[PDB]
Amino acid sequence: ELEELTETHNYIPGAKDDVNLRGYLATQFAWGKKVISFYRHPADDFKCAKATKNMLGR
Amino acid sequence: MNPIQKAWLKILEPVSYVINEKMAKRTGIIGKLGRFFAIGPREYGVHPINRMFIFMNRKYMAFQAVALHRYSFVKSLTHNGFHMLRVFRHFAFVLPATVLAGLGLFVYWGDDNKCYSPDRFPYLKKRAGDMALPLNSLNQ
Amino acid sequence: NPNTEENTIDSDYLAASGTVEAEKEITSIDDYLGLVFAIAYVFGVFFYVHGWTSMLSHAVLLLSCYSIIIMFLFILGMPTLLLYDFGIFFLAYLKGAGK
Amino acid sequence: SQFVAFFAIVFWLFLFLYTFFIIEKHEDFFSKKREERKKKLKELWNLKN
Amino acid sequence: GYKIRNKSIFWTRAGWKNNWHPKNFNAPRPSYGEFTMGIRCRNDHHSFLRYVQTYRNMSRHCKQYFLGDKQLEETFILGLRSLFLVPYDSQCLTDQIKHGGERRFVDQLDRDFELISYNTHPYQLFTYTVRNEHLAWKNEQYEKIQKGEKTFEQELLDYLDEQVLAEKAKLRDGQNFSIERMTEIALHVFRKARAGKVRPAQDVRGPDGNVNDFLEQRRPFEHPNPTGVTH
Amino acid sequence: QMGFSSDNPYNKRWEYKWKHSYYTYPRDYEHTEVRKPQDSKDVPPIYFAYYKDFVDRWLPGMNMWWQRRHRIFDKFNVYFLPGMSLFFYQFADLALGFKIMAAFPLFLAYTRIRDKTLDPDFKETYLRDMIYQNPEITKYFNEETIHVLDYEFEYLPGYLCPEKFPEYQNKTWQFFNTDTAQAEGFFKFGDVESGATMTLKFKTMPIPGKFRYQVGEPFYFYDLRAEIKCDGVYKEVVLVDEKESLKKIRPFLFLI
Amino acid sequence: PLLQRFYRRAAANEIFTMEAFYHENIENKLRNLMRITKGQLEYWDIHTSYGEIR
Amino acid sequence: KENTGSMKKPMAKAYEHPYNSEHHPLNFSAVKIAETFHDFIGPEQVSPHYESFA
Amino acid sequence: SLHEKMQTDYLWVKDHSQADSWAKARTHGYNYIAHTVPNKKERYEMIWRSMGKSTDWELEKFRLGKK
Amino acid sequence: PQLWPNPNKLRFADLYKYQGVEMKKINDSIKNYKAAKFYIG
Amino acid sequence: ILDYLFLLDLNDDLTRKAVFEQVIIFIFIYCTMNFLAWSTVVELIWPTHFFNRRHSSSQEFIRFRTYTEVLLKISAYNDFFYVLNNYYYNQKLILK
Amino acid sequence: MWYKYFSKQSWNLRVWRKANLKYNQDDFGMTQPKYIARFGDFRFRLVRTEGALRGCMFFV
Amino acid sequence: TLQWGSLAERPMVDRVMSTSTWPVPYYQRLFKAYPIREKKDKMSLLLSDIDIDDTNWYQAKDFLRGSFRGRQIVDYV
Amino acid sequence: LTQYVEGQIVNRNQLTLKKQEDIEQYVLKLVRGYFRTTNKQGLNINSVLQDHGLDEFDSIELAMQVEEDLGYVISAETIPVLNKVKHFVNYINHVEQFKAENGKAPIA
Ligand SMILES: CCCCCCCCCCCCCCCCCC(=O)OC[C@H](COP(=O)([O-])OCC(O)COP(=O)([O-])OC[C@@H](COC(=O)CCCCCCCCCCCCCCCCC)OC(=O)CCCCCCCCCCCCCCCCC)OC(=O)CCCCCCCCCCCCCCCCC
Ligand SMILES: CCCCCCCCCCCCCCCCCC(=O)OC[C@H](COP(=O)([O-])OCC(O)COP(=O)([O-])OC[C@@H](COC(=O)CCCCCCCCCCCCCCCCC)OC(=O)CCCCCCCCCCCCCCCCC)OC(=O)CCCCCCCCCCCCCCCCC
Ligand SMILES: CCCCCCCCCCCCCCCCCC(=O)OC[C@H](COP(=O)([O-])OCC(O)COP(=O)([O-])OC[C@@H](COC(=O)CCCCCCCCCCCCCCCCC)OC(=O)CCCCCCCCCCCCCCCCC)OC(=O)CCCCCCCCCCCCCCCCC
Ligand SMILES: CCCCCCCCCCCCCCCCCC(=O)OC[C@H](COP(=O)([O-])OCC(O)COP(=O)([O-])OC[C@@H](COC(=O)CCCCCCCCCCCCCCCCC)OC(=O)CCCCCCCCCCCCCCCCC)OC(=O)CCCCCCCCCCCCCCCCC
Ligand SMILES: CCCCCCCCCCCCCCCCCC(=O)OC[C@H](COP(=O)([O-])OCC[N+](C)(C)C)OC(=O)CCCCCCCCCCCCCCCCC
Ligand SMILES: CCCCCCCCCCCCCCCCCC(=O)OC[C@H](COP(=O)([O-])OCC[N+](C)(C)C)OC(=O)CCCCCCCCCCCCCCCCC
Ligand SMILES: COC1=C(OC)C(=O)C(C/C=C(\C)CC/C=C(\C)CC/C=C(\C)CC/C=C(\C)CC/C=C(\C)CC/C=C(/C)CC/C=C(\C)CCC=C(C)C)=C(C)C1=O
Ligand SMILES: Nc1ncnc2c1ncn2[C@@H]1O[C@H](COP(=O)(O)OP(=O)(O)OP(=O)(O)O)[C@@H](O)[C@H]1O
Ligand SMILES: [Mg+2]
Repeated sequence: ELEELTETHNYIPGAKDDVNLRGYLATQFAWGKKVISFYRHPADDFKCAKATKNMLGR
Repeated sequence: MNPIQKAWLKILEPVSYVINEKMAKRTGIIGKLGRFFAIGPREYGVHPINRMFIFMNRKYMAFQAVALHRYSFVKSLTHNGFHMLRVFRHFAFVLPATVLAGLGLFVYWGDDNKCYSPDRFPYLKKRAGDMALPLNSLNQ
Repeated sequence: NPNTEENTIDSDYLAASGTVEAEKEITSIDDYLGLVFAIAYVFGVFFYVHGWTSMLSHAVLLLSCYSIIIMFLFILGMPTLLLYDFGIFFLAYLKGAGK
Repeated sequence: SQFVAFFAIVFWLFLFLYTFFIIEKHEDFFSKKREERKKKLKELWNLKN
Repeated sequence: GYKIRNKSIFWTRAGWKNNWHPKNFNAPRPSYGEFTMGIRCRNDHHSFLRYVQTYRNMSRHCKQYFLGDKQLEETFILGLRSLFLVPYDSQCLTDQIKHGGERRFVDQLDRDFELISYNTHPYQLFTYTVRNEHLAWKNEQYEKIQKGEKTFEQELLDYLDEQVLAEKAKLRDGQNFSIERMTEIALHVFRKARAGKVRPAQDVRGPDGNVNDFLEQRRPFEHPNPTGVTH
Repeated sequence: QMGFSSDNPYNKRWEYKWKHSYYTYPRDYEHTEVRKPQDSKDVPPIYFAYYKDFVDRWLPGMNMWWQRRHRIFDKFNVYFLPGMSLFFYQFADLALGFKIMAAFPLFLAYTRIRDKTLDPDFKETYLRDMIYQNPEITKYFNEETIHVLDYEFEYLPGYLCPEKFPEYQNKTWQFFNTDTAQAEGFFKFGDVESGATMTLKFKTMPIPGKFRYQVGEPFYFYDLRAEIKCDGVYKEVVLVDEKESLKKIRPFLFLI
Repeated sequence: PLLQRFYRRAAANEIFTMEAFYHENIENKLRNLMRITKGQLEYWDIHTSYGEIR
Repeated sequence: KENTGSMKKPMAKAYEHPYNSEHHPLNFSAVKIAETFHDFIGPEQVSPHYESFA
Repeated sequence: SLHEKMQTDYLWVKDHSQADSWAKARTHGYNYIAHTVPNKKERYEMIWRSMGKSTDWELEKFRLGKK
Repeated sequence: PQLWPNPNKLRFADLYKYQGVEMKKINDSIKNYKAAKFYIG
Repeated sequence: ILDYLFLLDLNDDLTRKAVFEQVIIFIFIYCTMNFLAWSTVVELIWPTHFFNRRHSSSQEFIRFRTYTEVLLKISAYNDFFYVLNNYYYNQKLILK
Repeated sequence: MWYKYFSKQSWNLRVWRKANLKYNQDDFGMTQPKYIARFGDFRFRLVRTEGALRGCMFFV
Repeated sequence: TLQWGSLAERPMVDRVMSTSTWPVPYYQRLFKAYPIREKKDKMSLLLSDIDIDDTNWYQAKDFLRGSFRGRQIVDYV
Repeated sequence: LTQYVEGQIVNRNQLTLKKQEDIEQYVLKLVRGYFRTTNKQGLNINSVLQDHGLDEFDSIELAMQVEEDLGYVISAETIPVLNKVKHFVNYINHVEQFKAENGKAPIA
């Protein structure tokens, strides 16, 4: 399984683990306490952009 | 054990018979001397340099796979495959180019391997016996 | 042992703390993680991170002098590619509708 | 202070103004499968796993 | 044994144990048609069929190297489903993921098939190795049965059936031969049998606190110089 | 007809729509049956990833432009923009302003060629919502039991009959367009429950909506006909008739 | 204080304990799975006596 | 009836990958690097003495 | 019940009258740590236990509070 | 079991044909050297 | 034969720019620096994976079997496991 | 059955050529003024959108 | 305590012996030696606390089909 | 046109049903052969595959086997509607009638 994470470039620790317990132990005192989202790939980018009647897409 | 050790055995086959059978058990000092220079499997015969290469080769290769396995900058231009907004797509081929440049790490090591050294000042010092010379020696 | 060796402890949790920030939704962490390494030798001079590079050249700050240029060019291109991504409507994404 | 303001503006704020994420979705077939998949495992849950 | 004492271990700024929508400043916001001129988005409604076709390819492309092993195709199928049922049974609310979990998992599975098309996925190589180790042991049994010889596995089954008769032949006060008694009889035979084998030391410490490795040779010194090969 | 098509046998009408997350292209095209290890080629040749991107991304993209080349041969793309590019190319060495005005009409031509050569994609979700609202269709077809047997949808060539569509007899509009922007096709459907089959023939044209300059719907079904066929019953449904739809709305006549 | 590096020690020192108690923690999880399994095997012990009861 | 049991001939072998070996594994992980790392630094230099060298 | 009974009891958890005037250690031991002693791991456990009693084993209060 | 080689109680001919795990690694490396003849050539 | 092959010259590079001899030094350092950074990131996912796969399970939830756990159970069982199953079967399902 | 899982909440926009057709160009922007003459009307008639016009005039 | 002695004798305070033997070797073992990467006949320890699933009945048939009475049970079920 | 069967290469055979009765007998034999199917004798023309221990992913393996036996090329848009034995039967007829009238195979 470790080779599968490496060959798919899923090198974000605990992304494919449903309960990233190791991620909670490291963030017990972190600023913006958060754990990685499930199955997050370091290459995916879901960013969007729109143009409105106002500026800055507002 | 490796082939080079086996080659020594066929050459030292008669020598082993003299030390291990005759000297290693005759008596007294001839025994201590024959049992000390015994011939057989090498105790602590591992070669750390061989292993050092195997480790660094494997560790550096795992880095090549990461640096070389990148999404294409060309395919992201059409906004039709897997990439709409990639504001750092122009960084895709930096690490690959950096790894391919690593093939010249040892080919071009030191100043002498990057130019014609006889036209450089350090060459004069080596031919003068590694001796300090005035900086304008190449002109006079 | 990753639980007794403080060397792998520091590096492991540090990297996890760096990659977890992909949830901030800046951009592909797989793309800009390499620039972070270069930017670290620009501002890491304050912490002497360039120490191990003192024998690698005749200039101790060589890697820091190149990284600041790299940091400038690729940061200068981030807005340019963003407009290329908007398309011909890119002016509406900035200012909006005309008057 | 200037170190934070540099990255907090060039990347964090700059992208918050000119980029966004949509709230509307185009496909929601995971929601309905988890319900059906949970009914297939109703008995195993009854055993308290 | 040991339990996590921190009650806030699973707390996040988004809620308890939230790994589907972490809290970030640039949050999703709605779009209004009457005010929207143009938009650049990659989301679509093609993930459902890509999830279907991806399963068919990963299955059909891995079966190329099973050599018609029906038992392997069925075992592999059970393993392939376990990889596709992750979003249907996970604690993570895959339907509430930030920007669409459906598109996320599909794109992740596609990267796996890419490796499968080249026959380089670790699960493939793991499957070939695991199967070859299994068939070698099944062929060793077949060759021993064709020779009329008894397998090591049958000698235990026969040695265990008689040990049960000896136990129930004396258990007349009671007559409930539980599964627990049947179990500890077999374990007593396995430990004795396993100890008989010349196996490498697995446990760090043997009966004494000392380690069972070749390095745990301390004083006193009683070994002479090493001897050479004999002719 | 589908313009973007590779040697891949599955999902023809979705090949241009589906955006795969592959880093490179798979070793072999999607298998239609279980094959043998020797049927494929291990360790593909060198420069294989570059070869696939040419025969799976470039070539089918050029075959699309060649299939629909009759829609870009207009006087605006052929004579005006190139001639405007040459007038400023003679002065490109005088200043930078001439290089821009010489390349702009070429980037503009590419954009029109790009947009005009794409396969005509209508809002299929509006279509299925329309037929599933009709009781005569829902009597034999349901989304959970319907399957597609064939699909054809392509632009109509040249100008149409100048009595049903007198709009296209405009010398100013012809200067920008050589085609009509209308499309005609059909849909072969089947229902695995009732065993019914139907051919959903339809014609489309761009129309204006609610605004002055912008198009409302580039593919508006002004004729939508369904010839339903079942075990022993043949029905003909008319969801949208052209004789009554063309009296209310007219095409849009795209420019540029 | 800048206790970032300390937070990394406390978690590693806590995981060091969870690993030392792996056998006990897992053994307790099975004590409940074995309870479920033993409960389902009670249906077979009842049927094996029906022939004698009859 | 059970004593009459026989066995079927199983398959001779599975697929053998021509580009994967134990010493040159095709895919990468920190497990093989650890194996090569400890081969390099060698086994734990256990002192058999009663007192430390220094 | 007896566990919660004593937790709520004021007498069982009550600082002595002079407790305010006494010298109070305002650290849990995370400022200066012994890194190379054989009881290193045992020291960390007492720091972790002291931090938990201050927050009723809800360390979110520590993350939000001042260090 | 007891016929396993011992570096002390070893024969000369046996050491010459030992072929242990060390050689097993080398034989895997040799398989790559041979397969690279066309690429290097 | 073309003049493009002149780029292979380093004996007389001091006549045109004398820049190649200095830039590759940085490139060799940049590769070394990234080798240490990336190798640490990609390698150090194993401690998290090793821990979570062995301690993240809880009794109030169902642990679902993975691909590897399927192959190991069906195609990597040992002799004692084969014996124990048939030992239970013959005694309870056959011999009661 | 892909239409079964299609969410109709995506009909808020009608995207075509990277533009939403449900944009009230008659009330907002350069196209809102109805007092435009022959040239300004023929200009928008070609591009149909102020966003594409402004983008091209940016380089011109 | 925090005052254990000189730096040279620091590795002395680590050994804890389970027997009354004197003198005592000072070295305290850190890890278990693993010279040969041997494939363990031991079964994997991941198969620890996995709830009932499809793999349980698929393996039961494989083991039942190894007996005459089991082949009847499977076919009828 | 050959496949490995238990390590041995075997020539594959294609079927031509062209009859309603032969289709029902084929599908039943197909579903009963699938190792996940329950109550194989309780299977009939009006049997829901979900009622026999089959899910959406098992309907794919069945379609994958139809392409092996009949030579069909089934698109992913058609598989998720095959949830009953009656569905496999009617789809096969629609494919045979389409090839008899249009002279070509359905769109894949
Ligand atoms: C020293 C120099 C320093 C400067 C450095 C700058 C470097 C910049 C690098 C950036 C990258 C540039 C590369 C561009 C790639 C373009 C590729 C492409 O062609 O794709 C098309 C693509 C458009 O596609 P799309 O938007 O995705 O979708 C289109 C819709 O579908 C379309 O919908 P529609 O069909 O409804 O629209 C209708 C039509 C409407 O069009 C119109 O508006 C019409 C205009 C009027 C035409 C004339 C009408 C005449 C009428 C005559 C009537 C005759 C009547 C006759 C009657 C007949 C009588 C019988 O619109 C179009 O089709 C045209 C859109 C495309 C125009 C592209 C223009 C590109 C010009 C670039 C020129 C210079 C390039 C130099 C490169 C050099 C590289 C070495 O073009 C773009 O996206 C343009 C984006 C570029 C933005 C770049 C901004 C970067 C910043 C630059 C300035 C920064 C200044 C600050 C400097 C600070 C220091 C750093
Ligand atoms: C949103 C970003 C804000 C950016 C602000 C810009 C920077 C301001 C610099 C001010 C200097 C002090 C900085 C204190 C923060 C230190 C945080 C830190 O270093 O990270 C530890 C932190 C974890 O370590 P920690 O020990 O658990 O953190 C808690 C603290 O240790 C201790 O925990 P705590 O609970 O006790 O304290 C909580 C923390 C909360 O901080 C905040 O929430 C930020 C709020 C906005 C800024 C407020 C302070 C601004 C400075 C005011 C200066 C007043 C000068 C008045 C001069 C009067 C005389 C003329 O600090 C404060 O509460 C600040 C209150 C200040 C009260 C001042 C009292 C009167 C003093 C008057 C004497 C004047 C002497 C001046 C001499 C010069 C300074 C020494 O690492 C992270 O969390 C990573 C995430 C980083 C967050 C975003 C970046 C923020 C910048 C941090 C440095 C860059 C981090 C990445 C480095 C990458 C390396 C691989
Ligand atoms: C023409 C004639 C010339 C040739 C003549 C031929 C003979 C030449 C001499 C050859 C000697 C070979 C045999 C002795 C070698 C080992 C000696 C030794 O102390 O190691 C025992 C010691 C432990 O032995 P143990 O008593 O059995 O305790 C076992 C426990 O596991 C230990 O762990 P624990 O925590 O449980 O117990 C505490 C631990 C406490 O010790 C430690 O845990 C770490 C000690 C610090 C290590 C050094 C860190 C330096 C960072 C790198 C910077 C320099 C790199 C060198 C190259 C720089 C560029 C030139 O060890 C101790 O028990 C007490 C430590 C005794 C002092 C340690 C420092 C010795 C100097 C090592 C660095 C020498 C290079 C710098 C000197 C100046 C260069 C001009 O092991 C080490 O110290 C390892 C460090 C590396 C040692 C070899 C380094 C090369 C040879 C050093 C000779 C030392 C004298 C010359 C330098 C002194 C200048 C002030
Ligand atoms: C001098 C140096 C020259 C150097 C030349 C260098 C070489 C140049 C060659 C290249 C030329 C550039 C290429 C341009 C084309 C490129 C494409 C393009 O950009 O689009 C066209 C572009 C479109 O313009 P637009 O701004 O987008 O249109 C605005 C609205 O959209 C339009 O809205 P609308 O269409 O709905 O209606 C418009 C109009 C309605 O208009 C109409 O309806 C009239 C239509 C009449 C049509 C005529 C038909 C003729 C047919 C031919 C004749 C019949 C055939 C007979 C044949 C006979 C054969 C012999 O309604 C109005 O009421 C407009 C507001 C009232 C006028 C405001 C004027 C402000 C001027 C302020 C300065 C005042 C100076 C006065 C004193 C001057 C004394 C020298 O054209 C221009 O940009 C024109 C140039 C604008 C530059 C203004 C900056 C300069 C300020 C003025 C000069 C101030 C004086 C400075 C020095 C004074 C020294 C004494
Ligand atoms: C050591 C050698 C190598 C070093 C390499 C560098 C390692 C860096 C280590 C990781 C640093 C991560 C910093 C993330 C800070 C996020 C904190 C947070 O979540 O906010 C919570 C905060 C606070 O909430 P909180 O609950 O998390 O914390 C509360 C804090 N107290 C206790 C004090 C109250 O709230 C917010 O959401 C505000 C968000 C503001 C974000 C501003 C930071 C933007 C900078 C990041 C973008 C940089 C991109 C650079 C890309 C460059 C590419 C070329
Ligand atoms: C006069 C001197 C010539 C000057 C040099 C000019 C070089 C021209 C060729 C190199 C540049 C090609 C454009 C690259 C950028 C586009 C990338 C791309 O391929 O995307 C494809 C895209 C593919 O679409 P896509 O990339 O968005 O993805 C589709 C959807 N998915 C991802 C799901 C599959 O299609 C096109 O862009 C349309 C075709 C592009 C046409 C390019 C020009 C080809 C010219 C052929 C010349 C033929 C005659 C002369 C040669 C005769 C041969 C004997
Ligand atoms: C291609 O991609 C890449 C890798 O692959 C993944 C890498 O691993 C790596 C990492 C590289 C490494 C870890 C290797 C690093 C090696 C370095 C730094 C230099 C090593 C130096 C030595 C080992 C010392 C050698 C000393 C000498 C050669 C001097 C004395 C001469 C000797 C010993 C040989 C005698 C000379 C001769 C010409 C005769 C040759 C003799 C033979 C060929 C006999 C061979 C005999 C047999 C039995 C094979 C990189 C950079 C890379 O780019
Ligand atoms: N409501 C929306 N919000 C944000 N982005 C959208 C929305 N609708 C569409 N988009 C984007 O516009 C693109 C084109 O939309 P379009 O309707 O033509 O796709 P489609 O697959 O042809 O739909 P259909 O199957 O109904 O024909 C889409 O791929 C999407 O990225
Ligand atoms: Mg469409």
